[PDB]
Amino acid sequence: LASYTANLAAFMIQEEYVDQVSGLSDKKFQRPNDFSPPFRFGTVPNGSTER
Amino acid sequence: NGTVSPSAFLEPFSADVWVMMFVMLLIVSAVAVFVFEYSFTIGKAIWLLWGLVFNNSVPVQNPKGTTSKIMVSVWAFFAVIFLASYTANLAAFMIQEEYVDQVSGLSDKKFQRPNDFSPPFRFGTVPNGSTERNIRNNYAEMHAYMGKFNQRGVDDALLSLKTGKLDAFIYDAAVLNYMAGRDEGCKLVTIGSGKVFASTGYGIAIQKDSGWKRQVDLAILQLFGDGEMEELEALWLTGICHNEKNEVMSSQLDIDNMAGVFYMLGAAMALSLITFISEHLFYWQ
Amino acid sequence: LSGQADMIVAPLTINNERAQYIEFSKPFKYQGLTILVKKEIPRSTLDS
Amino acid sequence: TLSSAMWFSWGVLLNSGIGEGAPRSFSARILGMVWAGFAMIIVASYTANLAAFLVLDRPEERITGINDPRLRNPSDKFIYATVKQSSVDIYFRRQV
Amino acid sequence: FMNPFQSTLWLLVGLSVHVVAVMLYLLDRFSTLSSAMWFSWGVLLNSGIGEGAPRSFSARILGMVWAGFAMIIVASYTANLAAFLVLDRPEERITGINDPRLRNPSDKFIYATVKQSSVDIYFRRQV
Amino acid sequence: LVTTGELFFRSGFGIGMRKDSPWKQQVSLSILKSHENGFMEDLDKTWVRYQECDSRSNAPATLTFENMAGVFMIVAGGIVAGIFLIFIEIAYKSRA
Repeated sequence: LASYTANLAAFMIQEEYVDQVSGLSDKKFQRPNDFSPPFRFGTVPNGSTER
Repeated sequence: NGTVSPSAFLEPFSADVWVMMFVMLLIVSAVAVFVFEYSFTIGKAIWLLWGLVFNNSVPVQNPKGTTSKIMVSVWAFFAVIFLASYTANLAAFMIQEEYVDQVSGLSDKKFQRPNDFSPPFRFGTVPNGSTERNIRNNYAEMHAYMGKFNQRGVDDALLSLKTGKLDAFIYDAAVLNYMAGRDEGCKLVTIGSGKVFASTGYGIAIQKDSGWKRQVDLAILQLFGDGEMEELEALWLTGICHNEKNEVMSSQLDIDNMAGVFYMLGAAMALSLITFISEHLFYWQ
Repeated sequence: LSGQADMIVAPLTINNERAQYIEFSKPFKYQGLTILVKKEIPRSTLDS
Repeated sequence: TLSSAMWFSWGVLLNSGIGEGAPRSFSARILGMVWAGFAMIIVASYTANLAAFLVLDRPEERITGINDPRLRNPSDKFIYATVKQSSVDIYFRRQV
Repeated sequence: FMNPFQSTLWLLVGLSVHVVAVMLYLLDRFSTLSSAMWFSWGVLLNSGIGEGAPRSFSARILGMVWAGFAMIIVASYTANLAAFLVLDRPEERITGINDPRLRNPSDKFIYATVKQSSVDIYFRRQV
Repeated sequence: LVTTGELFFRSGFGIGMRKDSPWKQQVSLSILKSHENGFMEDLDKTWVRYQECDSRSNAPATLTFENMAGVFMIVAGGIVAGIFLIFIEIAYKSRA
């Protein structure tokens, strides 16, 4: 029990985070409509990335 | 190697909540006795409460009153929260503990007189320099004693002190700082958070009553002002690791950092034995 | 420089704009420049 | 009974050491086993999370000297000053 | 078994446990050696075995202090074991080209590169 | 108020005076003697470094009375509710 509690406490300090979106090939961007929360992203028009 | 904290077991949970929990024990014991009134004893109740608060180690006998069960359960909740918080706080304190150098400075008991102490506090310095002259006049007896361990080189002294044959060193601040910052690791430290005694400085000696001093001094001050010296420091007088609140690690929990608990246990046992012996004559009378 | 006084025993810095007119003695205290900024307030235990 | 089961299930969670009784079937044994495991894991997680929260401290800006980008390129929301006509204003003007 | 501890402490705690058992047994007999030793051991490792109980009030005080001592020992052991599993070696490493170990290496740092390549020109073309 | 950063433009202090004067050598020698002897160490220990509350960087605090309410007030409310439930139970026991 002592070792388990110590290991859990040590691990919780190290815990990092993982980005919400994998990339631009994620299914969230591919299929935005069929998601319960309304996903929305915007870009500045009349540029180069938009084209 | 290690950290100094003899009060680690008492550093968390300052002595303001212990009295509160004690008076809580008495008040709930009284209310439980009153509730049970309408084979009970206050001793069994206090024994059960004290055992329950300390991880339920003591195998005490539980009461039977229905109203007492609610109080027992809420006390168990309180004790569980207490123990969890105490363990977390102790871990937090143990992680963040720091270290302090053994010697406070040159003007200290450990340096003033080593004859009336543990095996000799060995130290020394390289002779034929300003440090020897500075040491001699102020403290003659230290110069008298120190004239037995004198090296003939900074590298040799560092090597000897690394292997434990020597335990202290006294030399110029700049070379010591550079050696501390550019060694195999930095298991070597200078006492005090950057402490200097008799700060004088360096300079460029010139011949007496010459006509060059004004121009050289003005040029040096111009070099200082123009900003062409900080980069020089970074280039030629920099180190790798920083000796600022390191707190590397500690282990093995030796008796030096924990003797307080056994001292308190012995004192409590002696007091209990003395009062038990004293109660015998009162019982006989 | 106007003959009103004879010593400036005070916190006077040393640089090159002054050292061309008056003669400074050996420094009696070393120092540098350093920023000073207000600090925030730590947290607490909230609801136990 | 209902009361005995409630007392046992409360005591095993709270570590109270109270109640009299025990299950009889060979599946209620496993049910009590997983219940005790749940209690232990929840207590351990609580302790670990409290210890983690009581250690980590959020950082701040903490300007790192004269090379900090906040000082070098100033905006309208960061004003820093010094006493006029001193040895500091000279050092900030003799350079380019 | 002994990574976050020392053997001397183990021997000392065993001797203290036996001394406490002897003291409680003597106090009980003066005004139950097996009961005392089993009670002390069961308190130490938090085991449900043992049905013995003390009688004198002084023995109640020793039992209370024994429980406190066991609790503090277990808590300190757990906390120190947790502290050792996070604080690792500093493991200093080269920052880049501005690390002082690269400018002037005497004998214990040799770093090379591929002969006649695009990086040799970069070093040769800067004083 | 806290102090950050690292020292730059490290130029010491000094005692100014006019270019032509007969006190220069003696004044410099006296200041150097006061430095070497140890007088300035005594002076600093009294006027500039008598020390006050420290700042540090981590400051691990001890768990004070600031968390007590949500525990001991809860205990008091629980014991009051237990008294009320004991009264209710002793009233209901007569009926059944």
